[PDB]
Amino acid sequence: TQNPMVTGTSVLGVKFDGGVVIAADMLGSYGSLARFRNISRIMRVNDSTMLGASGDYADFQYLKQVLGQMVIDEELLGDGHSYSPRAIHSWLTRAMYSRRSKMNPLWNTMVIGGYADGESFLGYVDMLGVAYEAPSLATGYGAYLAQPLLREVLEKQPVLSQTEARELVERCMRVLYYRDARSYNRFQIATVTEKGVEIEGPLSAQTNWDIAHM
Amino acid sequence: GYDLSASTFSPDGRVFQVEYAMKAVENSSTAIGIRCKDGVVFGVEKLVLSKLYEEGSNKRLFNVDRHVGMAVAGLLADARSLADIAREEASNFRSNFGYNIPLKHLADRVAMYVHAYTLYSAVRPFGCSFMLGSYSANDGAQLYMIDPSGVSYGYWGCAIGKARQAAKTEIEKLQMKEMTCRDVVKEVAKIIYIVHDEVKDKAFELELSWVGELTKGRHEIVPKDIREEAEKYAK
Amino acid sequence: SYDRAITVFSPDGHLFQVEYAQEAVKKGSTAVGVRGKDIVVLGVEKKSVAKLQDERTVRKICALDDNVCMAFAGLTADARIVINRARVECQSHRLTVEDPVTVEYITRYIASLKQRYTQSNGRRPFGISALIVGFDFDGTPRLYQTDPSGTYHAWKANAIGRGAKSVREFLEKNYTDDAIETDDLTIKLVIKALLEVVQSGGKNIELAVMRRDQPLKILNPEEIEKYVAEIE
Amino acid sequence: FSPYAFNGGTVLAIAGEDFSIVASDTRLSEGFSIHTRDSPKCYKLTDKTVIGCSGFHGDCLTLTKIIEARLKMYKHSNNKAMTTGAIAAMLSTILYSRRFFPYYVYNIIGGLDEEGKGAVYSFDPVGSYQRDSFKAGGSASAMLQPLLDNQVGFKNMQNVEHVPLTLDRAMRLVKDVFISAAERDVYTGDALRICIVTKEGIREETVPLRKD
Amino acid sequence: SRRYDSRTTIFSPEGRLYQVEYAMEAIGHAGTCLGILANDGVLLAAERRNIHKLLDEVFFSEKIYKLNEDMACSVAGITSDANVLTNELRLIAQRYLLQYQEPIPCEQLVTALCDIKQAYTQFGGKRPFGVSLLYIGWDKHYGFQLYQSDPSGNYGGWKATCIGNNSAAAVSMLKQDYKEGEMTLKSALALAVKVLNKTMLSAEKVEIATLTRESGKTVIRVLKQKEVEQLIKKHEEEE
Amino acid sequence: TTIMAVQFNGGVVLGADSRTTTGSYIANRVTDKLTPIHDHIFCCRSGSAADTQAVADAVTYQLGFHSIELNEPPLVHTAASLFKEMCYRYREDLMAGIIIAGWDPQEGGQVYSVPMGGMMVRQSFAIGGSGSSYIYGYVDATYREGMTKDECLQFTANALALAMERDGSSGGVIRLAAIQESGVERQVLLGDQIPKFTIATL
Amino acid sequence: TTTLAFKFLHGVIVAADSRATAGAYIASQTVKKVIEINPYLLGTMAGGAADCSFWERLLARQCRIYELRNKERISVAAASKLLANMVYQYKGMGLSMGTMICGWDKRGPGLYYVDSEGNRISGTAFSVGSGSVYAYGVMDRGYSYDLKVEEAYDLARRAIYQATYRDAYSGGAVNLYHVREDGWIRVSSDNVADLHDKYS
Amino acid sequence: DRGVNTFSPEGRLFQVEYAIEAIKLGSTAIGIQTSEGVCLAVEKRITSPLMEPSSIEKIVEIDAHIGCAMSGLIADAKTLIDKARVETQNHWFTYNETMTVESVTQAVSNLALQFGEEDADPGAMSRPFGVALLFGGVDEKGPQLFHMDPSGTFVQCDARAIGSASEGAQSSLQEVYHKSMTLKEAIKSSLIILKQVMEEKLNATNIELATVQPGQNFHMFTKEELEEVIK
Amino acid sequence: NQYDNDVTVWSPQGRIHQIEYAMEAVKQGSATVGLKSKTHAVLVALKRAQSELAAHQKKILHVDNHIGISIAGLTADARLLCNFMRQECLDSRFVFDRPLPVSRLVSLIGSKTQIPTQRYGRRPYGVGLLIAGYDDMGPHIFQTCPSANYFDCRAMSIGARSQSARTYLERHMSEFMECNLDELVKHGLRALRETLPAEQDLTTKNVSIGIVGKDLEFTIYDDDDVSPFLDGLE
Repeated sequence: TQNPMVTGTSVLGVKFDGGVVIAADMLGSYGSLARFRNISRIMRVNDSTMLGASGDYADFQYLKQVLGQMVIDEELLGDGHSYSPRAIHSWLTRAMYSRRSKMNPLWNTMVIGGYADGESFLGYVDMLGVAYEAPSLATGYGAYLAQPLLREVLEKQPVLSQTEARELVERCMRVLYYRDARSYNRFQIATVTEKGVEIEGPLSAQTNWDIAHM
Repeated sequence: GYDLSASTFSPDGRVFQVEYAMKAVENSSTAIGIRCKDGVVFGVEKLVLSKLYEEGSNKRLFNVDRHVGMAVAGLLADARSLADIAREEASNFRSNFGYNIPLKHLADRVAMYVHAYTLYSAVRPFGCSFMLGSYSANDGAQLYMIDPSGVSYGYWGCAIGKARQAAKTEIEKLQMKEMTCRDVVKEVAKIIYIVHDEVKDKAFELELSWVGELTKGRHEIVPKDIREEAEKYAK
Repeated sequence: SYDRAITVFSPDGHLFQVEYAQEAVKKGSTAVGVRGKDIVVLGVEKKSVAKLQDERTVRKICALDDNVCMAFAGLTADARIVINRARVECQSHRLTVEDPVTVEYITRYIASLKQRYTQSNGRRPFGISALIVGFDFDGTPRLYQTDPSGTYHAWKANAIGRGAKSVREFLEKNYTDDAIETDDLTIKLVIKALLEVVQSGGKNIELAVMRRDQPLKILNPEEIEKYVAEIE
Repeated sequence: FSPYAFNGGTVLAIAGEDFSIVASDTRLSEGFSIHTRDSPKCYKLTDKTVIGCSGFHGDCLTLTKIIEARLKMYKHSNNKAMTTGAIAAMLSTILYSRRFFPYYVYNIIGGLDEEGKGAVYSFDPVGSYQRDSFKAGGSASAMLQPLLDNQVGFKNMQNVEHVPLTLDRAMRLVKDVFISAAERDVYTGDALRICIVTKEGIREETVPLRKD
Repeated sequence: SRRYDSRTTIFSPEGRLYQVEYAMEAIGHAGTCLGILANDGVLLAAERRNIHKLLDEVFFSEKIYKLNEDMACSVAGITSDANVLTNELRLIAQRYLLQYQEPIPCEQLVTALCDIKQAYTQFGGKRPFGVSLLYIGWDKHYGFQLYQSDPSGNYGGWKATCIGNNSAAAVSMLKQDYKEGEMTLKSALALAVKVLNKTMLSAEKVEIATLTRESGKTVIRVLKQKEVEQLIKKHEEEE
Repeated sequence: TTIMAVQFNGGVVLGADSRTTTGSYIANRVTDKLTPIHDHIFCCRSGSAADTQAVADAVTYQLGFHSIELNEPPLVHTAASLFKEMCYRYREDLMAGIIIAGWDPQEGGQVYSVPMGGMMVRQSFAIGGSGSSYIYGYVDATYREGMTKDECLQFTANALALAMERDGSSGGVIRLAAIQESGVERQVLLGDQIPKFTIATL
Repeated sequence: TTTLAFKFLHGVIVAADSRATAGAYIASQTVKKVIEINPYLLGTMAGGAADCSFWERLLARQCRIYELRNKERISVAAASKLLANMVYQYKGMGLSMGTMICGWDKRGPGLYYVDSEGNRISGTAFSVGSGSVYAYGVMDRGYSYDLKVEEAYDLARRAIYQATYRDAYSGGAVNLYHVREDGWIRVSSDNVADLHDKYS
Repeated sequence: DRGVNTFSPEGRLFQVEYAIEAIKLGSTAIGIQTSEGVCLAVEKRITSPLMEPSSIEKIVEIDAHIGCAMSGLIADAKTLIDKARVETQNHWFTYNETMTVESVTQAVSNLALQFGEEDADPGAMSRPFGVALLFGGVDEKGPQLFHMDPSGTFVQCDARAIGSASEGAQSSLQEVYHKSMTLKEAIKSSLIILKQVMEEKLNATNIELATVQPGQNFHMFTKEELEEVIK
Repeated sequence: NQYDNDVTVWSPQGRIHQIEYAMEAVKQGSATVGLKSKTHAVLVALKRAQSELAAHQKKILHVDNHIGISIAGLTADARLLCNFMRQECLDSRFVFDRPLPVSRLVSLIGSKTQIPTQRYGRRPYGVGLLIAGYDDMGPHIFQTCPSANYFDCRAMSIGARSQSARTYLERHMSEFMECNLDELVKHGLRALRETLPAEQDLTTKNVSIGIVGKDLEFTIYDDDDVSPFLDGLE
């Protein structure tokens, strides 16, 4: 679309020892007003893949239904060949770029988290078709407020455990609530390991307002 | 020369080109479908025409959708193309209306697409019959069968192919209405073994598929254990 | 649209349609062509010599451009279509390239079209043979001949139509370097070849000429009657 | 809606007597933020051809995939691998195909020619290209070029031996100019990936640069 | 599809197009259409086939059609096919006048329609038009003219010509009665009456149109019942 | 324009205003913004009057043809899916915010909100139109779960009335509708029936 | 860019600079602004690097195909017309290319100027580029039709050298060509810095 | 009656088979590949003495390094020849290099079976080309001689003869041919064989000859050159 | 007679003569053998040279890095299908950045080859294919034909007089899974020898070999490279 209507904010994503964790608040904004407060911005592509999206929510639903039908078509053949996280990330990049070349982009910034063949995958795909992989991602306002914290922790501790990554992601959500005006205090947390995809929440962060008095 | 085209009626009001396509379905191996109290069971007597073929090659059972199964008989090339057509209808339906396509509507859509190839001389009628089976929590168990002309009816027990007239009799005996998918598997496995010709035909493999409450409304091939457990009881 | 293959191969490797199109050319009027030193002559035998017919509207010798002219044999309606296409191609060649087309260039284009109708769906081959004659920029007399199949050849003297076999034979033992010495012997040669096939030779023989750096001229009833008496 | 984005980056190419070097930084940025500090801009085409792409990363990825597919198609119909000169010629026509909605990429192809000599082809967004001894493209292209003209081509130098450029010496220069480019260009940093192309395959190196 | 196709546009063993040849046999049974060119005009004389007591007159002409300001034509053969061709002729003349802002020359109009008839005998897989036409008109290049086309797309200019039923006997009677260069409209009309009487005559059984020039203006008009009747009586005096 | 839909046990409760304005002039003061898609499926309309009328017409044509082929009562979610498809496909041209609401035997009373972009979200209650901005805080503090059919009718009328008094594009009369397994219960609240709220005076 | 071409009594003299510029930064100082269409045909480039390069290469392909079909070389008038018809289809689209088609055909030495605007004129002395105004002055002031071959080289060389001295977007080296009856020949390639010490 | 894409009971397309019978009526063309280059020769079959021998062209230059001799229906060959010429010119434009002899032949072999009535537009072949081709050029693998026929099947050969007397010429090529022949020896043997399967007394204007050496470009022997080889 | 001209004309026996007429082309072509192991898939074609001076025509083509094929029947048709196979393989690598599963590509060929057999005027592709690939499910051997039906086999052989090659494969199709590379390539060469007449034998001028394994990209062996595998047979 040319003008995004209902949009979601930043999406956090971090890789840990044996999986990837993705978090995103459940709020769809219409300008500066929080219209829909209970929508999911994270989806489960398949057993090893999960996707998070920020930006136009209507464009995310279209992509979610297209991707979903691709997985069903692939599972209908039953030939032992399933889409890997990198293949889903590749397909998305081509789809995002194709739409941007026709001057009718899908106003979305996606985060792809997966786990295949003992390797965790974390991909990023923006609306222009700019794609890359990293140990920790953050879209929208997360790049300026959450990325700095996530990067600082991955510089001393490149390999994190499930508990470390999960609690580090909750510290980022707390900061996002404090400084992002388009965010909500109710988020979801999806984790992908060898057992599959697990979507948790609706969770809340614990805020402190001791500075109001001082 | 009344039987050279599908857009030509014969003197006694018959479309011979459509009847010739049903003759090709009678040369195929027998495929049977049985709808029990909570699902449908498919069973084809896959004839292995070579020892060089891999166990599982030329399967006559497909997955048109997650909740829909398809047993075919006749031209494999034609049947595969019809399976693709059925996969599209089901896929398109979900994109448009937002939910799984009812089996009756899928049968209708595909049967009408099959009927379109029996009107002109520009094309030829499909030479393969197929059964569609699916299970839903609200819809229940459904089993349809579409022939070369485009006619599709609902069934309780069905058979198509070489010995479909002999396999039908051995299906009426069973009380599928009050039966169950787990018990029907063996019944269907035994029926396919009785009607299989061992004096004229060669060797064959048993293809079994089922959808129902036990598989949570999802169509899938009968597990090796169960498949071999029913294969021994039918022997 | 009609897309049925009209021209196809036969058991012994023959294109029947093309051979049937060549049979129509044999039933057509005879048209001879002679290439001289500084002159080109095109003679055609007017089969129908009706006195109530306007002779200017049934001419067989046309003009494709200022330096190229042509005669045909066979279906008259097909020839017109071909001639009009060749005329349009000549102006197209004068547009893109800043010079007149050569005699072989337009012969190659007419032959290319004929061949296309023998390998296309929903269309039969042209039933005519052309005798393209003209001059190039250097002033060289050219004489080409195309047929229904689409094959063209450059000749020195050629005849097409009903009495082409006879004329050709007669031309073979008459066309020399001394027989086309001037601009009158070449004209007497074309008239001689036409006179041994055309019934009541004389008033049933139209013939045009073309000299270097000169438009096309069509001898009339009197001019051609002097050449027919000269022979005797 | 703007379909372009400046992701920074800088590719460097150097041709030698029997080698070719294609180096670049690995930082990918947008606006004033850093996307990833590990994004090489060098792509191995054949076994003696390496391409460097800088500019709009979205176009860099697509162009890189198109080229790869074209190399496979050419090998299928001609039964042989594409030469550096042929790839440069083919790339020129690919860039001119989108003349009215061009790729925002600065390409540089560095490989070996048919005689085994180092060949470097610099490109322009719409397809204009030419063979050179050395070339620099990207955000720090105007910072490195002058130094190469001086240190490699000996421009503005009087009594100088004009000694042939060797692999060893070329390696030093590449690392040195990128170290200087990381101090002044804000788009260049993190790491430096060097791709050496000789007659014995392609070798890859990695040097750490400034992180800020 | 390839079994029902009758192949109308293909050559035959002897190099002749059968469909065209069969369409010319249909024109040989139609009403006689004759044309005679004079020094001060040109006329058309067609024998009316629509003869019945219950047949209304309604139209201004049944076989003669006005193409444009200076041209008229006479059709022969399939009347329904002639309706398609006459309408195309008028559209061709109107198109030429919208491009050059001048009347279209007689030969250019006939050539445009002959190119359409030629196209139906070469490709398309359709039957040809079974209609022969006779064109009479005046232009500033060749003055009075008389043309005649056929189903194959062939066409020629004549001084006097006849098409349709018994057109062979008329042509032979026209050669021994026509005077090249010395023919007047009045004398041309007399010749037409002597040709229609031989290949047959009442005044309701014929239709006569003349095309003359008056004050730098073409005038086409169909001779009236009385106008023709007198002509018929004057030929009886010489018989 | 102010539209609202709330759901309860039996089915749903739809309500809207009736003002159609062009700038500062009221073209129609008794407009019916509640359109019936099927027997138990209605839709509130907001945004562009010609856009929403064309979209509602198309959906109604498709849903009825689909319901005849299936030989079954259409699901509310299917009607929402058809609105969503059209509103997303032509999101650049159309300017419509549709609320779809109805009752079906498989899911009971459902309310689907389909806003301008073309997304589709199920809610327990929804509000749209230009006048919905003034009543966000009231429907948040006043709505409770477990409301009855009669309580939803009062709650909807109260909210629409509060919005009509503050919005210049809302006014007229209130048109309510109750959809259940039985059928539809349409009702209008004219002048004095419209819930009143005192104005702070000094 | 500065390209010039003039036809005297001994064929056509073609000279050009070698500077490419991307804004205010000098992209290159060794770019080839002369295209060898064939043994007897030359083409100059000015304006859009990618534009000139691409359409001149397309022109060369057409010329080669033309010679195979008619078994004869294309004339200078026909070649320039092909290039004029080619770029006329994208008129107003933004194409930027000013080229000089030179050669020797049946009508002797031919020099044509063709641009993206739609112009296609034949002449005896042309100059294209941003430094073309400066070249004109020097060229015209010393141009003669009876000029000797050596004198013609010095004139063309000097004309280009003076244009690079005044025009900021011109410089590098002067590449000179000479079109004759036997075909074109690469005369010389002198750097502008070396010409500066010779002319002073 | 049948369609143009009708298979026969054996397994061969009738149309293609009939087009192969039309290639056995044309004049004989001979191709010989050596290490010094490829040599092509072909009889002109002049019907009448009034016709100009130079007007007949059975050997054409596809490119500077590729030549081509044909046989069968000459009018059909022109359509294929032009495609080959454009193909090599496109290759040069896109890759700045010449096209190989094998690549050219393959590109021209793709049009062989591109015919059919139904499911096709106006500009489609109704039948197959009734002509055999002999491509002989010089690339990176040195001299090469490929042979293409009406079925779209192309191969590589050291010495191949096409035409009405190909059967007879083939035997003579197998007898007088080794893998060490010189270009001059190839030419001599070519004329000899061509001189035995002819009806007319092979002179300098009765035949055509062309060679493609690694050094020089495609060259067509002149009258004098042909007359000095006949000695 | 009246039921063997078009592909859209069902005969009274429930057969389509035209489709069976296209299967006769596959049997008129040169034999080709395709067998696999637990880690490798090979193809051995017997390039035939009609003329004594002509070069043996290629039988093994390249499709992708993990897929190779061996044609039999119509050459033009084989190039037609090969170009389509290459296209599909290139599409998968471009969009999903990964190799197209052999089974998926085979289904695509089946779909494309079926369309022609049901339309009026069109004809079936008269070529038999022997696809040899290696994906995530190990090595594969697929056999396609003119009737648009494809089979997954452990070992296959098509072409003229390939019944003897087929019969030989059945006798040794029990030690192929454990068979090593050279041993696996000897079995294919041995099976291909059966088709050939007693007089002539398998030289290096009439034998082509395509191999594809786990860490081995689809490679082809012409004349000089065929020696190594050849030398060792009895």
